[PDB]
Amino acid sequence: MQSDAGEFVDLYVPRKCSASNRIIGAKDHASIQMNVAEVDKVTGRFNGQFKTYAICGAIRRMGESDDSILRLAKSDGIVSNNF
Amino acid sequence: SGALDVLQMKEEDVLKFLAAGTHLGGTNLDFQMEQYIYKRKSDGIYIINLKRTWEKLLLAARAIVAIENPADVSVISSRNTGQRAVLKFAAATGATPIAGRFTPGTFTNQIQTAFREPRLLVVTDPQADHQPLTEASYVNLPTIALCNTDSPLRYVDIAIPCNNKGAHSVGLMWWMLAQEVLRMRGTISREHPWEVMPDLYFYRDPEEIEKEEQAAA
Amino acid sequence: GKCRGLRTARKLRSHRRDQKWHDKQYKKAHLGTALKANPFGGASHAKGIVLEKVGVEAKQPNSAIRKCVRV
Amino acid sequence: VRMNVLADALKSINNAEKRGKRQVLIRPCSKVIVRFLTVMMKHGYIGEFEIIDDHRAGKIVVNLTGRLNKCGVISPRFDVQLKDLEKWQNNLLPSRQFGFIVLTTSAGIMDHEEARRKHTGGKILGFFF
Amino acid sequence: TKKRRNNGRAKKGRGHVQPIRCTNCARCVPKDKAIKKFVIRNIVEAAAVRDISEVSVFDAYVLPKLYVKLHYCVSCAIHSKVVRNRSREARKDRTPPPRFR
Amino acid sequence: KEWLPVTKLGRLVKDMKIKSLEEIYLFSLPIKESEIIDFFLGAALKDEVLKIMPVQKQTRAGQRTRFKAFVAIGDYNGHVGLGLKCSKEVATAIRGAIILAKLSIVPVRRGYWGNKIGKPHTVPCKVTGRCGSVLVRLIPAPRGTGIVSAPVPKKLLLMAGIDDCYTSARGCTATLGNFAKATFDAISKTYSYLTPDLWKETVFTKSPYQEFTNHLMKTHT
Amino acid sequence: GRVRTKTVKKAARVIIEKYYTRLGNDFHTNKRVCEEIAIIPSKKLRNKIAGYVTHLMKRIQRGPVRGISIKLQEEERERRDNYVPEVSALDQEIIEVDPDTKEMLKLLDFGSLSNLQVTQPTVGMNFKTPRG
RNA sequence: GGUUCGAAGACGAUCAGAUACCGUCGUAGUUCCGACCAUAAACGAUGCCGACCGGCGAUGCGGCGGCGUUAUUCCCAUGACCCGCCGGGCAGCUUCCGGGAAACCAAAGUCUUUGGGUUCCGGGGGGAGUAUGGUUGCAAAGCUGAAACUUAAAGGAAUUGA
Ligand SMILES: [Mg+2]
Ligand SMILES: [Zn+2]
Repeated sequence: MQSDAGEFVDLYVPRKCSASNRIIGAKDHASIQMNVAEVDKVTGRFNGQFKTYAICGAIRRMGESDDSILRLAKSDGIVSNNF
Repeated sequence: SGALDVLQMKEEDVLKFLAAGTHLGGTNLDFQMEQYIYKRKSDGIYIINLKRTWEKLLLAARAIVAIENPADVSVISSRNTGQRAVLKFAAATGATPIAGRFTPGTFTNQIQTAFREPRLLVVTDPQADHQPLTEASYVNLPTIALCNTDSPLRYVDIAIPCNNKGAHSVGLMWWMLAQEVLRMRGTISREHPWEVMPDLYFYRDPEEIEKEEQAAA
Repeated sequence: GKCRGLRTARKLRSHRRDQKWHDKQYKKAHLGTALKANPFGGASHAKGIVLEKVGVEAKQPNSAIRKCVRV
Repeated sequence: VRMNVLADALKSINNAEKRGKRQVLIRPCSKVIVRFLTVMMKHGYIGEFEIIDDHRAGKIVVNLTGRLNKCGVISPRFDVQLKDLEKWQNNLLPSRQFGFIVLTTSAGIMDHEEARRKHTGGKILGFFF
Repeated sequence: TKKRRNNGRAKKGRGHVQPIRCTNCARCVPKDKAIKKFVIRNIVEAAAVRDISEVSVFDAYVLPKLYVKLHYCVSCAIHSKVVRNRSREARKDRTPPPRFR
Repeated sequence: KEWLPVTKLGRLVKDMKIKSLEEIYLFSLPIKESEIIDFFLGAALKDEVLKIMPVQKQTRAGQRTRFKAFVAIGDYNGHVGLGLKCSKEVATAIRGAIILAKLSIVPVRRGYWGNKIGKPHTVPCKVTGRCGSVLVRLIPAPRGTGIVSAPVPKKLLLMAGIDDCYTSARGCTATLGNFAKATFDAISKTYSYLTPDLWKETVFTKSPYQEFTNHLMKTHT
Repeated sequence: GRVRTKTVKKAARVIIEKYYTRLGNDFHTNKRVCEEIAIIPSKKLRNKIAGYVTHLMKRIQRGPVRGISIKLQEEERERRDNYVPEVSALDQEIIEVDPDTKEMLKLLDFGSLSNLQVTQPTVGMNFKTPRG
């Protein structure tokens, strides 16, 4: 987003929905920022690190927030691939 | 949820689900809840897949553990069935319970007495608790729901496919979320089975209360 | 337009030409009838002889006599 | 009847992209559609696609990335001379930074910026931004 | 402005339905436009039954009924209060009124 | 004049832990306090009343006139807000309209016409905004063109800090309730438009409630 | 014609909400505690509020009175008829487990339990309601 | 050919009047056969062909798979129910698909991010579907169809009143 010289000029960079790959508008109030906790392999206990996801307003009220969160988690290997 | 033998579904937990009757969905089926259903019976009731119940329940447990301050998780049930279970969950974890009649504008109205401002919503039945979901449209607020086969997944981000109708089923599903949150946190051990009996969560209707008030007397 | 074919030019041209008569101001300027009916005959001004004076009464709310002249 | 096949194919992609679908099956596969989609891929608006042979007109399954605002067609195929490619790319495309007019020339099917460089005018197919 | 979806009538995919004479007037209304009503009535009203239950020659002769199907035009139906005007919302309710007793 | 915060992020702002409107706009937080906008963009925010409009409702004993004031606010460096408000006095109609205009300000995105030298002066691409019948379109123009538009979009785009813009309006624009709402929706869409610059995959920062969680547990109930 | 107004009901509900610790089932005891805790300028309104307090709190004891919910305190008050069950209502023996559910468990590894009795299936698919 | 009904008619009422509504009769007509007529709120007030874009439960015709009930007792095999699937068709309910001035619409969507093909047709309200010519018809009348003049509004959906 930079000029001829190479100076990043726009006053901020908006987030993009993990499911749809739309940019989450400055006032898309039905957009979520959901942290799914990362668990230690040997104990099964919380580490203090998380696998964060963003989703757009249209996707949520479409009713595809459930399957999209699921598929992102199953891609990361949080949910078992077998499922 | 998976790739781990520690978070794996135990032979103890299966008998608890079958005894409560959480594997049994409704007669009618939603189009976005097909992936959580094994098969339809002769009698025409849908059998919910208990692995896919467990995978989503652990995903929900993870999402609740990642929230740091435990008192900006609002737990909700408007009907009779959940009112005990959410208060038990609330006291046991530190989550803030809204039991019976969610007044419209607790997240939207600044001037209200009960102007709450949570970071995660856990809901018993989207059809009954439709107002907290429709209101969590106005605030950037992820939603968890005890969704039945009949449930619409509009404004629901992780739907745990269960029976949310039966009084035993609601009680246990709240109990296993309450326990997995505490285990993952590192408060209870996976070595020992949990102190609390799941009947501490169940809804005793006045009829059962009066019959037992004569029984024990 | 509607008919978009690459050899659809006489259709478009002829159609617009037919439909421009249904325009009021076009047909007014392009028929002879208006410039026959115009007293001045398509002129800026016109000279005439005064033959009587007239008091033309106004319409509703405006009540007055507008002092015109027959020419 | 089905007069234009590229018109159907681009409306199918456009409808699927708006609805937020992750891949779309555009049916009556043709040399012009494939050569259109290769150009669209080389700039990186679509993903990798897989063309499915039944012993007929084939099918195409296009893996969609959510970075495609519009993919349209111009019918009829107007004969764009090189100097007039300015007034075309002026009134079709959003800005002078991004977006492409793909037009079928002597050399082959290629975007306005390539055709301007190669010094060739030709018949317009469509646009994608 | 469009008031009904089904233009006050239960014709969808015909073109023509033969008309009927109203039972109050003799006004020609189409067969499906008309407000139809089926009155199944005892011949003897309410108290007459008791007097004819005693002054009958026979033993538990279940005295007959009177079956009359009535077609009303919309004006005759509204005037006789067989139907009434309704709210914009309530207009769409097609479930007939409960007849519990 | 003591502003005690009612909202959770009204607390984090007054405690000087969030130090930009970009922290808010990035995480799409609803701004319910009128004082957060007066905190950050307090200096350069300038009001202009677009119109006062008397709207009536019929009763059996006379009409009941109440006044509706349209207010466009914004620093001339990439924020506009348009607020409307009805009241029995024109004074409290303006006062409420100003407050609502502050509540609902958006960041505008600015780009270049062709060559990418200096600071961004025009709209990054062709954007259209609709309200009722009115359709306002904003097109990028070369440098030092000025704003080729009607007075109403001109003054909104002036306050937005866009210098160069060709415009084209259709519908019943005589209604300047819908005109300016159409312009504001057109302006507001510039940051919710995916150009090939916003292609680089996003890296996720902590939301300010997760960031300053431990502070908000002790600071207030 | 004895319908109590908003001022009676609201203020009585607020006093039950806060001071549930002292209020009782006797009228004259809670009349005195109400006079002590609350500044009510007239004596008639004092008796009206105290009268409502010792009618709501005579029904809190019964069951799920709506307009108030002191959750910890009302639930600890529901923890006065203590039914702590000794055997879990779930922890049972032989379970009737649907020949369809047999496979559902068998597609998980645990298709082999002691207390999974498979009841014969309901022949005749007549689970629907007539459209008459 | 003329049973019923019934424009014009004839009277009887009603009313200030009633050439009307109400009543009693009643001619052309209402019916059939053979020749004309070519218009209707001839309506979904919504051209036809093709593609894509949500959900749900019924319904009519055809096909396919499936526990079981029932009729042919002798049941193979046919019908009647029962539970799903596929393709056309008349519709329905639902929704922030999306559109629209709104009412409302899975099309009236896929439209300033504007182009799949093609026929007909509208350009403020009146004058006016009027005059005039031409044409079809036995006639009634149909199709084509202006101008001078006049006027700042007529109008569409929705809101609050009365
Ligand atoms: Mg007809
Ligand atoms: Zn009638």
